[PDB]
Formats: sequence, C-alpha cells, structure tokens
Amino acid sequence: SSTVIAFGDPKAQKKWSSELAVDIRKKSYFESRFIGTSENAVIQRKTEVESD
Amino acid sequence: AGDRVSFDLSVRLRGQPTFGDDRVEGKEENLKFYTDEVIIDQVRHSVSAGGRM
Repeated sequence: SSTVIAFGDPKAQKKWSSELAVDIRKKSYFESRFIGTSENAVIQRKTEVESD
Repeated sequence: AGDRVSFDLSVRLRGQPTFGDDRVEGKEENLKFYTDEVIIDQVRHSVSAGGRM
C-alpha cells in the first residue's frame, strides 16, 4: 500500500490562529454632538445632582 | 558468478583390517565424499512515506 495519514486521524496536527474576529459594535447615534449642557441640545444633561 | 555453492564432507574410514598375512591389495576402501548445496535469491522490501499531503 502506502501510508495515508488520512482525515481525522489523531496524528493530523491542527494549528489554532491567535487573531480574533470581533462582531464590531453598532455605531451609536446619540454621540457627543446631541448631548449637551446648554439649552441648544437634543438631549440635555442636568448637573444639579452630579455633586450634591 | 554463481547462485549455488557446494561444499563436501570427507567421512571417516570405516572398514575391516586384514589381520595376519591375508592379502590386502585389491581390497581398498573408497573415500566417501558427501555433498551439500545452498542457493541464493534476492530478498527485498520497500517502505512508503506517504505523499505531499
């Protein structure tokens, strides 16, 4: 015959890759543009309880 | 050149001595040679190392 290491034989070495595939984060809409401390902002932030 | 070599054995002298004055010429033991032979043939085998996979 002739040697065949074949598929799935415990001799068949497998190499694991170190690089990670990441399901990247959904891009946020309400970024620093909209949120503001002034009156002219879609999302106002109230600093009346941040230190009190 | 050959495929067979033969080698011989010379067995001992077994016989009867002629006691007295009995005439011995003509009663002569023959040397017995025994033969044997050995023959030569090839003996080969082969091993396989797989593929490139």
